[PDB]
Amino acid sequence: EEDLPYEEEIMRNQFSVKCWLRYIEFKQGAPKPRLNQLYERALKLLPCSYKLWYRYLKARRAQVKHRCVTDPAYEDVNNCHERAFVFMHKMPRLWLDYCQFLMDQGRVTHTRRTFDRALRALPITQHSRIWPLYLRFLRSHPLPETAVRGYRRFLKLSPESAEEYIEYLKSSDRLDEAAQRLATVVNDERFVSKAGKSNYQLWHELCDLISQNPDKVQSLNVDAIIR
Amino acid sequence: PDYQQQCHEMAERLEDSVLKGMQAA
Amino acid sequence: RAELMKAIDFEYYGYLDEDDGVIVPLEQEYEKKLRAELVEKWKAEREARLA
Amino acid sequence: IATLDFNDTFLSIEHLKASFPGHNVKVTVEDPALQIPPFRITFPVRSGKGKKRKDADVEDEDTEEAKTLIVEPHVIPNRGPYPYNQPKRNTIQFTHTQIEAIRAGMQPGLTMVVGPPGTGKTDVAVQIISNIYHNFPEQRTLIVTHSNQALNQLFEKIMALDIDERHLLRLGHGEEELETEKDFSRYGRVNYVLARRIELLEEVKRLQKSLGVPGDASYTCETAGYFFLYQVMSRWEEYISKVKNKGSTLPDVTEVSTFFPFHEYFANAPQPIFKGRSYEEDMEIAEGCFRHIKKIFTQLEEFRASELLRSGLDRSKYLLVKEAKIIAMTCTHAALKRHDLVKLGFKYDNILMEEAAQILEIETFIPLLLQNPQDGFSRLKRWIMIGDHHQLPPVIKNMAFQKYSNMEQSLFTRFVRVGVPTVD
Repeated sequence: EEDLPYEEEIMRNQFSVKCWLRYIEFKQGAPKPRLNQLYERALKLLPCSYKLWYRYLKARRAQVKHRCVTDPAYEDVNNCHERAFVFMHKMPRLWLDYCQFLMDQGRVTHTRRTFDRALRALPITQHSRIWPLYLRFLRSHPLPETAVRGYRRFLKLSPESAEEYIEYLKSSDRLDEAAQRLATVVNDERFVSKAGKSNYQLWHELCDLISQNPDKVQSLNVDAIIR
Repeated sequence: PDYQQQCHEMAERLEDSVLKGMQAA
Repeated sequence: RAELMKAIDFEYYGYLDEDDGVIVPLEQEYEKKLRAELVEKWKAEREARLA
Repeated sequence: IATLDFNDTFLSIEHLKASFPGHNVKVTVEDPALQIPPFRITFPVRSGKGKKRKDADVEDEDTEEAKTLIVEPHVIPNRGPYPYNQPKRNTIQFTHTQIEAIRAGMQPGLTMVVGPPGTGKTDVAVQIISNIYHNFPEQRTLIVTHSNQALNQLFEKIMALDIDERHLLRLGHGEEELETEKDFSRYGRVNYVLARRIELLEEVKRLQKSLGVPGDASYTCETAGYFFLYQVMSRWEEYISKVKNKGSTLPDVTEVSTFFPFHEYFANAPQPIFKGRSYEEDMEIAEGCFRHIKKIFTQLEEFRASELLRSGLDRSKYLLVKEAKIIAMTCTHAALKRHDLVKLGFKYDNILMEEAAQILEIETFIPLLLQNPQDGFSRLKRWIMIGDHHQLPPVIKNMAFQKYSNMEQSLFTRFVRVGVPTVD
């Protein structure tokens, strides 16, 4: 019964944002699963709406996040996000939000997949938004092959990230890779440093790691480099 | 000093080098 | 730079992290440990809240 | 590999039976009417796990199981209602030695085929490439030949089989000298990819209109791919839920045609789409129609990167490492461009060498190392060498280097002299 004034308002005037907000506020007083079915019906009617998808996923996450970590209801919200990615296209907000929400679930496998699908979906400009979160995500795991491939991509946009990659290789004990990159950097004298380090100091740091570690460093003619 | 900085750094590093060197040899 | 950009296949973007296979157990094993730590924290937070 | 799909290699089950003399052919399907090619064959492999390698002069018994071939006839899934979705089929009846060459060449390791004049060297080679392509679509076969002439004839026969031209790439001098109107050069493939992208998006535009979906789904590969994900798959799952009864009633054959949401899109296909003869026949057409649709967006998804790459230049080498599966090149080009190919991160699983007896040792060697090892492991699984060491060696102009340094000895001929097993 009580749906029918708002249903008539919405079906006669689908572009009336005020009529949508009126019914959403009405459903906020109602029990919230019917609001989710409203959003299901609303997105069937108006999938291109930025406002409908953003509010739905915000409401979905805020309800579910208090539940048990293993609860299937999180996968329902995920299925909404999958559908959200389909309609919304260029709008950055959902791409960021879903990856963050899967980190809250600890779903490492699916978080990477959503990053990898975001990179596949969108231009390099959108990638530049993705990579700060994704590299910060990749560092937090013992997944060095994935982080190596991710770090490499950023370097031709961000030279300062090569310092972060060398520091990542140092902390991952991948000193042989770190020696290869830093020797390339020391030859690439146009390099830019967040510490402002000189090319002599970078070469010094190169020799600091190398002279400590003849065993680990193996791809390089150490004698030639120091001569 | 620039010169003495390398003196203090390598003095500690040589002892580490001798320790790891005897292990490798 | 154009010669180098021409080389850039999706290897550089990294997407064979799915397809190399062995990464997926490595991802799953850390995900299970992370999930376990999160569940224990979530229980501990509920226990502190209840107390 | 115990179980291999041989696809169109066998024209019939009788051809298969003739191709394995002294083997017991056990067909999994008892009904002779269903024993139609293609055939998947599981060969019994002597697994190394077991008895420690001792008492080898005890001759292993002629156990009937060891000669029993398990043959699985299977039907190629319908690819769609249009005539061009039908797979091209081999027409050559290979001999048992040729079938043995095809069998061995599909296996990991070294396969050597000694091919006398007129024994179907080129024909065996094309069938090996096709079989690997269908069994292992993720794997890549590197074709290396001594001459443009050998390269052309091999490439042209490959085009006559059910192989997608997008994976075919010719690299060399004389890329234009193919007797085909299609440009298989690096730039030519880009032209192909860009034209095919536009054509497939117009199919999406027809599909969007036929589904009554508002918007512009055909604007980009991004819009097209997501159009498929919601609009095709929800309508498909609705269709599947209506026709695949959730209850104990036999499905009505008319429901297949009635609920089919893509009738208007396939209105330009040969009519009638559904025959109304049996539920299974029309459903495989319906699934095949969906497979036709699914194929289009699969190519568009692959081409989505070529949209994002702004220059046509960058596209060509992007194709080279991942998209192109069957890469045909000369030895001379392989030598000259090894430095470039290694730098580009080129990777391949299989090498097929035609006329390997006419290639110098060093020129034969260079194709093995056109890829960097992966973690110290070579990606190379299969090396197929096809040649005739009783025909001409490589041409050496200096008679002294030819005779006294053995420079006319080919690597193929050397392996025969060392005694590596050959399929004659």
